[PDB]
Amino acid sequence: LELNRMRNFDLTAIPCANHKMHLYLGAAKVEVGTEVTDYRFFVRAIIRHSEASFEYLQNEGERL
Amino acid sequence: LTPTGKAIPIRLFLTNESGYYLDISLYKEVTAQIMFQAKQGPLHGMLINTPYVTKDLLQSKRFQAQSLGTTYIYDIPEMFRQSLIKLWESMSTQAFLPSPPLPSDMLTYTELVLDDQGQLVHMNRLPGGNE
Amino acid sequence: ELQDIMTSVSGRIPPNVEKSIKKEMAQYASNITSVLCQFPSQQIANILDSHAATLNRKSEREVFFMNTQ
Amino acid sequence: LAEEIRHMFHVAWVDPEDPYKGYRYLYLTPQDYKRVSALNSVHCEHVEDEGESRYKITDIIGKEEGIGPENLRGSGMIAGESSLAYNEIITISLVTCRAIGIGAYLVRLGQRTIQVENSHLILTGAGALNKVLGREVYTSNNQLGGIQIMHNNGVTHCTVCDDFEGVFTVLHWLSYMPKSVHSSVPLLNSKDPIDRIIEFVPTKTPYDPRWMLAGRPHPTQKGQWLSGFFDYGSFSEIMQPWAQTVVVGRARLGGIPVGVVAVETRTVELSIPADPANLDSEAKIIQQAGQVWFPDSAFKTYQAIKDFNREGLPLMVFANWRGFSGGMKDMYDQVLKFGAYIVDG
Amino acid sequence: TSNNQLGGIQIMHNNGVTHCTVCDDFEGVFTVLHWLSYMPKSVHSSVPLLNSKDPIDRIIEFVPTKTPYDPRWMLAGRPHPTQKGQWLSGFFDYGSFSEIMQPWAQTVVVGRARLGGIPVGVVAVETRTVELSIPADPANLDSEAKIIQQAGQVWFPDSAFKTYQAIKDFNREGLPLMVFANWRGFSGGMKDMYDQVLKFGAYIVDGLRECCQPVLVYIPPQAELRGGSWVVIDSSINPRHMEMYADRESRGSVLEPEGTVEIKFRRKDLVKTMRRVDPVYIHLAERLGTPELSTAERKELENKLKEREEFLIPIYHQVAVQFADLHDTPGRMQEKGVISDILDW
Repeated sequence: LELNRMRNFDLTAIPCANHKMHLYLGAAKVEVGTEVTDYRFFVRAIIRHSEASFEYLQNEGERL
Repeated sequence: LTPTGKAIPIRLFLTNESGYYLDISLYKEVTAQIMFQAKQGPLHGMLINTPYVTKDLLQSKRFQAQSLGTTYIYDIPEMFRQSLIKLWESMSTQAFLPSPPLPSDMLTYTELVLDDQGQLVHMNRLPGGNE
Repeated sequence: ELQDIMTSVSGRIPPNVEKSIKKEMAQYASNITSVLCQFPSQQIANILDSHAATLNRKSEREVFFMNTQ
Repeated sequence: LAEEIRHMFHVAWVDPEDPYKGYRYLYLTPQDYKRVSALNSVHCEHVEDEGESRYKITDIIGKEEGIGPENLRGSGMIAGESSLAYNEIITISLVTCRAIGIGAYLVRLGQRTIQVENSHLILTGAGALNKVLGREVYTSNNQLGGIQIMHNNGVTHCTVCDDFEGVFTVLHWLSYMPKSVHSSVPLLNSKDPIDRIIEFVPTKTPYDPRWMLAGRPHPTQKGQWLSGFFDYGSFSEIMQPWAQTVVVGRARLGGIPVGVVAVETRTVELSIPADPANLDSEAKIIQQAGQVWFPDSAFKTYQAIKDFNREGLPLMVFANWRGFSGGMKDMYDQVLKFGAYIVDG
Repeated sequence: TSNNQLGGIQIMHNNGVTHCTVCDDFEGVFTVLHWLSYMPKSVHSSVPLLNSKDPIDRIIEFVPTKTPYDPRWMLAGRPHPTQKGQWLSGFFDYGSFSEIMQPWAQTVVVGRARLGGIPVGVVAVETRTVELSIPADPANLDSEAKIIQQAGQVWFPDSAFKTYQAIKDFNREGLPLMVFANWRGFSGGMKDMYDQVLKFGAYIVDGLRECCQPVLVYIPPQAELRGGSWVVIDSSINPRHMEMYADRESRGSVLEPEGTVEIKFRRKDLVKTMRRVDPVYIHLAERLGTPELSTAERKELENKLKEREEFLIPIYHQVAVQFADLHDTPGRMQEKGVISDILDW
């Protein structure tokens, strides 16, 4: 999870069911001079649930 | 793929704004720091650990524009659309016109940029990109 | 005759004019064995002179001189 | 200005022990001269003066690209192509905050010009001229090029409150024009039918000519409608408040876009603003007869029709002009010259 | 009282509608044929060249001056101030320049002439303040004839039209054009802008775009050309046919130096420049740059700073302005490509 690509952001890990999916709320990490400007809801998953895979991936995706 | 035995990774990044327009940025992971390679794609080639743009760039320029009593350039395409959608309805009063399109379908843009020789190049990129 | 001069002045070269001239020898070569093939004289000289329109006011052209001559 | 020189140049004084005796030239110390000198940054000449050896600055060429007369060259270049193009293709422009110098010239050169409130349309700023004119004559660039100058003098064609309605006007304008020269008439089914009679009839008594053109509300029992010639609501004017003896714009008659001209019949009253710069100038108020071509009318009248002509439109003209005005000043003011010009169009 | 009041030479020559005026019919026909001696037989034919009695391998004796002057002298020559009846030769053949529209808009002077016997059309700029008289309208009892100072080296509405008209007129003759440009800019004041000087600058480009033969432009000594005047006559409009030369003593920018300095020679640059160059400031700075100063010495030093700096500003201001002007010079112009070569008048 290339999570260093948002180090200039502030994300807090909340433990969660469907434990694959970790969703973080992001505040733009800024310097002491300034206060965060971006406020994005992030949902960050991992996907490994065992052509079928692709359809499975899609369908499972809506459910998820 | 099915015979090949050549597993590729494809860091695909999906792009959707207001409207149901879904722009798919599909690349391939190509070598030494991996490189998004498919068209021309919004931020076609970049390395993969490209830290994420912070919005306040866009915000910063719009404030300057309102302060001169005008509209920020990369907000113009939707301003074209809002005026254009509003126009399609009002003109139906005046004339029989075809049915208006959906807000996603009213307008599409591609950035035009000069190469070294002052020649045009088509680029489908994210707002905020002027150099 | 166009190989041999253009092989010994392969460097010092502005590629815009070179890719144009080197294209059409390649297709002097492809269109050979036609009954009616002559050199595209005005075309190679004129193409370079598109790039005379922008550079030539400046004397910036002595590398360019041995390629534009 | 070449910054590299600003923070390290020295002044070659008439007398160094007293600077107020004037200066001869600027120069660099040898560490500082030995660096721009190598780089085709400036043109200098070596000199011996007051004992020391200097690289006398003779011309600044400037290693920083883009701060020299090339920007002026670029400006003419983009002006010229657009002028031919404008006579060849459709250009429309909206000035939102301010257009200065070449920006002003290119929007102005394009001719159909939209202006957002609190914007101004000028070439050179009020400060330089007030200074050149020796007092704070003007306080705001809007005084020079705002709608209060440019709308009142016929430089502004149309006005707008914001960019969005500007965009609307641009897009609204485009609905009258053929996409290309390879394209036809394309016809609409207008909601004002064509094989109808027109209820409003022009009169010897004066009238607003937009009613003859666009139709009108029934004066008494509303909401009935006195039908005009053209499609209800279809006419889009330009140059409305200046020289109103003639009126120009585009409209649709049965859904084909056309250009349209009609004539004001009561004497027009033109207000000439007072020049506060010039103490003689008082804001005059001029009577402009209806049905007459003046210097102003001929310039403005030729422009709408000409534009339509380089576009390729057919014309339907409601022609109604009695002659040129023949008084000393307006004749002196050259109505013949622009009268000749209309013939060409 | 007389149709001549409306259309006589006193209106049409005074407004530039009449090109030449004559005393009788015979002398009229003479003037007609005299113009034609400059003109090509057909458009398929060359300008008729003479072997002029003013030789071609001569030097020009008259030099345009900081002091004001009649521009025919720079163009056509003048009598020698000392050994009369000699002639300070102008650019063009002695006695060859035939002006038109002379008494109208005299800030610029336009006409036809011969250079070594080649007929050309010519526009040059008056350098003395012009007093253009606009006559009073006797019809209107309010109108009084104001009398206006019209600055030299400026494009006005009147000047731009006469220049545009002559140039337009000359272009259809088939003549090469030589403009000895000596314009500081366009006038940006309310009245002249109101009176639409901007409009005709755009138009000249169209006019200039149609030129089919050489136009050689030379900015004479003590002239300068800034912003609007260069941009609207850049070779880009017709690169195919245009070529450019500038005198050593010519100049060009969007904006002339006084207005340039105001932006980039503030206190900081003055103090900075003094701090580098001014000996006293260095001395002051050495003590002001000392720690552990007496409360006496401190306040005096701050005062010494305010007093020395502000008192020093004039000399360094003159030093400041010279630096800026050297960036806009012809030497740079050729290297940067806005002029093709520099000549000496």
